[PDB]
Amino acid sequence: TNPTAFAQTTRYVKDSTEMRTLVLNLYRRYLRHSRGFVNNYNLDIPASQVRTKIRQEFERQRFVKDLPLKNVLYMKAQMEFQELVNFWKQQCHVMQYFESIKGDSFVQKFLKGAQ
Amino acid sequence: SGGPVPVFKKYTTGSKGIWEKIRQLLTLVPNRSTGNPLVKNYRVPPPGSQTLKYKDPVTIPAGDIVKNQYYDRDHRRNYPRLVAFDQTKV
Amino acid sequence: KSQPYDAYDKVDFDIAVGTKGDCYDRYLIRMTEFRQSLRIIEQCCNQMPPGPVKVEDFKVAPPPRALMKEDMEALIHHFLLYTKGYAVPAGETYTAIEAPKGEMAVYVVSDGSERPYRCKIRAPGFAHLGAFDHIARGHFLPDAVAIIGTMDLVFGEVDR
Amino acid sequence: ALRRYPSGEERCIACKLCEAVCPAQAITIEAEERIDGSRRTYKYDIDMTKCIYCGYCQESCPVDAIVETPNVEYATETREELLYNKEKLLANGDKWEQEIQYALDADAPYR
Amino acid sequence: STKELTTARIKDISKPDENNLQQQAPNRISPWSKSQKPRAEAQDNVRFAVKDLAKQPRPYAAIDLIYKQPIRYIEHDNVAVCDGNGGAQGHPKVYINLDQNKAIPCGYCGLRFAQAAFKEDIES
Amino acid sequence: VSTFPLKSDINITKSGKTLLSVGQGGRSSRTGFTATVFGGTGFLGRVVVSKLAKHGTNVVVPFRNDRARRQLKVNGDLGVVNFVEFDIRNLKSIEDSVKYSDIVINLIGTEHFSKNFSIEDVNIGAAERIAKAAKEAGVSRLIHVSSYNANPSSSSDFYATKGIGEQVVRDNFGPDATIVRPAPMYFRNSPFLNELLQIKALGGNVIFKKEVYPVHALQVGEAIERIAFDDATAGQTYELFGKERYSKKELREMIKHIIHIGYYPYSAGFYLPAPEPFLYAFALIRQYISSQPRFNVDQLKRSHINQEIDQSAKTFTDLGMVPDELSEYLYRYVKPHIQNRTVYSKEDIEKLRDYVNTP
Amino acid sequence: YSSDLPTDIPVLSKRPHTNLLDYTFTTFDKMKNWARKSSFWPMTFGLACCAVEMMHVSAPRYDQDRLGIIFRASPRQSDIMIVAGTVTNKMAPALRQVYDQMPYPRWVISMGSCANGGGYYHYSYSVVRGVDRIVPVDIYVPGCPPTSEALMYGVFQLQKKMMDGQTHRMWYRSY
Amino acid sequence: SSSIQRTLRNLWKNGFKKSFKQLQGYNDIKSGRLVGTDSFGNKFYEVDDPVEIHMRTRFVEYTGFWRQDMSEVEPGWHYWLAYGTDVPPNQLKPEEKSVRAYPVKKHVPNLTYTDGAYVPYNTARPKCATWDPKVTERP
Amino acid sequence: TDLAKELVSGAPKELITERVARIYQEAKAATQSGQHNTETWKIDWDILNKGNRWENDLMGYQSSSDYMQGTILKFDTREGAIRFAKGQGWDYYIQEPKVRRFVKKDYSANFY
Ligand SMILES: NC(=O)C1=CN([C@@H]2O[C@H](COP(=O)(O)OP(=O)(O)OC[C@H]3O[C@@H](n4cnc5c(N)ncnc54)[C@H](OP(=O)(O)O)[C@@H]3O)[C@@H](O)[C@H]2O)C=CC1
Ligand SMILES: CCCCCCCCCCCC(=O)OC[C@H](COP(=O)(O)OCC[N+](C)(C)C)OC(=O)CCCCCCCCCCC
Ligand code: SF4
Ligand code: SF4
Ligand code: SF4
Ligand SMILES: [Zn+2]
Repeated sequence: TNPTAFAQTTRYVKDSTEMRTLVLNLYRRYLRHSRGFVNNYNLDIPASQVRTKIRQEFERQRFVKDLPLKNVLYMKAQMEFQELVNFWKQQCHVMQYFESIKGDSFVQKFLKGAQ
Repeated sequence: SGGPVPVFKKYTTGSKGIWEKIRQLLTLVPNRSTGNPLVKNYRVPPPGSQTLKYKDPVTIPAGDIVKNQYYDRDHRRNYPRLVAFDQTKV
Repeated sequence: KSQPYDAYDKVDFDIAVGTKGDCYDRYLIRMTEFRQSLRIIEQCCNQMPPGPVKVEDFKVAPPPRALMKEDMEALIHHFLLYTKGYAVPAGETYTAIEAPKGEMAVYVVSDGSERPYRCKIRAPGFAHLGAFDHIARGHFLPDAVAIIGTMDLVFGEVDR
Repeated sequence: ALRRYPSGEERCIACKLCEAVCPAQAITIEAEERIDGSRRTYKYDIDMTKCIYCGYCQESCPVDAIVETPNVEYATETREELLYNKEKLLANGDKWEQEIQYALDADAPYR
Repeated sequence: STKELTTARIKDISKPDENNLQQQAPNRISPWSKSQKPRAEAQDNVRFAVKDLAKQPRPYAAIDLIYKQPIRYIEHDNVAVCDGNGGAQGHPKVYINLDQNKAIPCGYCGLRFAQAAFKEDIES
Repeated sequence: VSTFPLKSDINITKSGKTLLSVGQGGRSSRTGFTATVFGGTGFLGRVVVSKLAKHGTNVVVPFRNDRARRQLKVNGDLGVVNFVEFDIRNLKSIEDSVKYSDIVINLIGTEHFSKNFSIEDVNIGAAERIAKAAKEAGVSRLIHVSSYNANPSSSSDFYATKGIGEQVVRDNFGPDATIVRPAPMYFRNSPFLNELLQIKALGGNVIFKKEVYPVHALQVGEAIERIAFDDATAGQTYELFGKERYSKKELREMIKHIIHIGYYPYSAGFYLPAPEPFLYAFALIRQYISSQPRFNVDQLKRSHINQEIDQSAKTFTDLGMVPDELSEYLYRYVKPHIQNRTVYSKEDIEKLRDYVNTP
Repeated sequence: YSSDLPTDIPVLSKRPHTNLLDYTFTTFDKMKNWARKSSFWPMTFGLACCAVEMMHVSAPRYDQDRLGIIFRASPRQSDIMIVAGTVTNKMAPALRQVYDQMPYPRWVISMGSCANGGGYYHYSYSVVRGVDRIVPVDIYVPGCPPTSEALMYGVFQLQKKMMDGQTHRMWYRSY
Repeated sequence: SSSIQRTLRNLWKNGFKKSFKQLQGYNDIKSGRLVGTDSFGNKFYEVDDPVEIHMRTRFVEYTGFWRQDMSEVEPGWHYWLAYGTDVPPNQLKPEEKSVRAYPVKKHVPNLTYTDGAYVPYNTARPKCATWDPKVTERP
Repeated sequence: TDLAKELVSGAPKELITERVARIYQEAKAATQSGQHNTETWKIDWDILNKGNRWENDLMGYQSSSDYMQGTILKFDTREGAIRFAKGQGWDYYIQEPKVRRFVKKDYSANFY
């Protein structure tokens, strides 16, 4: 048995610095395929926004301190890339990923039932 | 044993008369049944028109009125206890 | 044979073993398993005994309707069996049978309650489909169709 | 189908057993004391698109109020027509009472 | 009217009509439970706009039917035994006590049992 | 869309009906209303029915084309979208389309006439009879839809009947009837973006000189939602259109580059110039030979009329919605008709506009 | 303008035949619908245990082919989509894509409790509670699984509906 | 059961018009002893032909000509037709007939695709009753 | 434990921001005298101020948008429940069970 395309071994890193090199490397790999993501997924937006929204999700996890949290967020980091490259997700999923979208006043939420 | 069986010993519809002799002259294996069940034998008293009056079966030790205390045959509560042998007990 | 269960130890039947590990061998073994089934089926028709078909234990088996409508304790057990259920002593198990597809097994974890705590189902097709890559390596598209059929992939079991 | 006694009274005493066995949770029962004091149900639905046609409700009924008629030819154009409420199920019990007796007489002793 | 058609009563007031589609049941006008939705309000809905109300299911109300039965009267015994008149195809066997000077209905069937000595007062 | 189509969960109508909504606004929720979208099987009806049923508002959809209405039901939960067979030459059916409703919408209209209906019978007779019956059926709110140049004095038959249609509604239903006058609505499978993409456009120079303002069909659908659910819009007239001015001749050419279609456009018949007296003649013949709605005589007169904005009416800023420009939505509605895929943003489309007009 | 709009014209399914050109378009409807009813070619969209009963309809005992029913493996050659089995979330976008690729006229049948309303898996995290949330469904076959005769009753019911269509008389009268 | 002799004998026994109807809906020419007619009007036959295959010894003759609906078979006979019982519902013992205390009308077939299709509704009243407002005036 | 384990669970953010869980031990029921359901600690989520239950118009069902309405967790030690709640970063609040006060009961007390 052989692994599929763009696959990677799952190793639990033990050094903080080692992970960031993998994290930074992976970021361009997302950026490199951005035009192909638009072409393969027939996205209605230019590739510029595709590169735009990739960067934001990396920063969302920037400030994690404990190491065991760092690996799992990197293990799942690779998996989402691998599925995206190999055209495994359908066009419906990718559109809805980038098609996502100030809070109401207290009276307004109160008026319509709030939460 | 599972030896070959003459066709007229199987519960399927089979030809009679001149056509039986034709059937035996032309078939490769003359003892092969057509597979159409006998109308006069297969399911003839349907499941809803039987004659057997069913009675609930009860073995004596577990269905008796006497010598039938439940704690004797209460196996669900006599289950083997779970014991783990650590290194210390070994 | 390894763990005989449910009267499979009483009847006499043979098994067929291949030698080439190819689709033609598995075709022959299945056609033998047809005739060994027809050999067991006859014996069960001749050796069928009389008696209860279920445990004579109304705390795990519903009482007969006639006894339910006439005996007070039957009505209590009929009531608690169909609403509360029956409790299973705590522990766990791994029970395997010779399913027609292969070895099918369940890993049920009990907690002393009336609902299983865990139930993992080991479907033969799921373990077969993993080996598809290791087998199909070096074959043509018309040959893949044979390998799927020789595996017996009903995908309800694979995608349990 | 929901059945009746020969006298005409509904067989179900709103005991809610069938609702608790039902593996798919296809049954919805709402009950109270009737106008004359009887323990009767005023709401009884089966989500026929959620039932798995498994026969547990039939086995658990203490008074044989809920059964499964041998009918299979009732495919509907809209899915709303497959939400049988108490009016619908009692109309089936009247329609198929003779055929239910055919099956009950035959398979009474085996249960 | 809509006064009887929307409130439950032990007994009706006017004679029921089988053709009147607004009745709760073809043999009873008013509903027989406090929480039962009236049939007039139930069919005053958008989903019935283009339907044929005469062909919707209208089973006969079981409350009116069961009170058309005669009262069983027991002779020289104050306890009645009822089983649904089907044995293994009826309800569980329940014993009814008839000491009180009234007809005690069966819990399952709804048949009313009394004593013979009490019939004259009961039939008043 | 969003998550809740209302501003409050209790809404009292003109008729004293108190409608209480339940749920969070998803599929299983309800709003308590009950609309009736006429011509819901039409182009605009499908978007309007979808938005109402998406939030649990019961919608009665009168139909005549049995198959065309089937796809309407996917938008609503069980029992939400209801179907009533009807014909505008039948009154009983219309009196059942509006029997239980709390909102009546009238999208029925035509720019072509047929052997069984004329433009006079449809844009005027139907809308009148709907409003007369919707009033006698105790409906609190009526919303009507007309053309973008409703003017009873127009020599064109479409705007002659559309303009009179506005009057006969308020003269039948009363001074509460809202009115919507959308601009040419562009969307997937829209009648407007179709003839711009059609290859063999006979008489192209005659037809495509007409100037209009683009408008999103979804915004028209969402605008109709805000109007029905707001009682402050009763008796108000809305003129819905876009900001930037576009001409079909500009669009038919800007589209041409996106489609990427030397010798071929001339040989394939993309350009089919025609003397006008012939077009009046051929379109005359197809009125009684073709069995399908072809580009007829009355539509020809409209090509001589640019869009007019009745500045005394209201716009999207009254509804607090920003109108959507065709720049950002032209591309995604021509992908069906469309190395690296060539994607046009707002900047790409506007630059493409410059190239068409540059000699 | 002037519009003399009657009120008493019956709706199309009720309109009696009056002139000759009604029968001419009715005959073109019957001949067209009779062919579509008789060449009832479904699409092999079996997903789970409901598909086993679907194959048994084609078995010798019931023999769907004797009625002109031939299962086709492509949307191009199929006009009936039979949803036989559970529609999961992961399968849902594919089901819509396969549905869109069927040329008109097309009908969809929902077989069994999973397709109808989720069935046994109604409260699962990965099951669509009714395929009518994804595609329009023309008839619902109830059961788990529906018997082979129950599926044939659903097919027979749909054919009775297809023979009731008036696609061409609609143009002459409703249009 | 497929030979033209079996079709010839059944063709002659029935006569033209009975056999022409079977040549229109049944697709097969059969003849059998009449057992009974149900409330809708369908007639149920039984086949005595020694060559008829296992599941084809009973059949129906629907009332209509161009159309047949399986829901038109009365429930009593629906069980007999499926080889579920040996006693037809017209030969029932009086101690086996169902006792109905309500009038029984003509059989109603499946009403889907019509206006008679059943409409579900909630049979329970709302669970909260809002205040019936009254105004009282201060002294 | 100390880690923000919720960042790997994939749970929606609203369980951290918008919902409140409760750690409690089920109380003894008045109707029955059994004392076994009150020996395991459980976690349940508070209901929603609107949209917890509403009547379905068509069939009178009980519709809900709360995806935690039928989720009850079981534990065997109080600490394990609190530790697990801490691990997920849940905004919980603990309900201390009442303890019945001992009172000796004597047969002879009916006269003395
Ligand atoms: N870009 C656009 O589409 C523009 C359209 N408008 C106007 O909006 C209104 C809605 O049209 P739209 O949805 O966009 O596209 P359509 O022209 O396809 O909508 C027409 C609707 O009216 C119905 N209709 C026509 N004649 C009859 C009739 N005798 N009986 C019953 N129904 C009839 C049609 O029913 P059926 O489908 O079954 O035939 C259809 O639903 C029209 O009046 C149009 O002039 C104004 C500005 C822009
Ligand atoms: C170039 C092409 C060549 C021709 C192609 C052939 C097409 C096949 C024909 C389709 C038949 C069909 O469909 O017949 C069945 C259909 C559908 O009947 P239904 O749906 O039950 O409604 C019809 C019955 N009613 C309305 C009463 C309920 O009509 C019929 O019952 C027709 C009944 C009258 C037939 C008169 C025929 C006159 C003689 C014709 C020959 C001399
Ligand atoms: S047969 Fe249907 S309704 Fe009855 S218990 Fe089984 S799933 Fe529930
Ligand atoms: S089990 Fe029988 S008696 Fe009990 S609620 Fe169900 S139908 Fe009624
Ligand atoms: S409805 Fe029943 S038989 Fe059909 S796919 Fe679902 S579980 Fe299987
Ligand atoms: Zn009784």
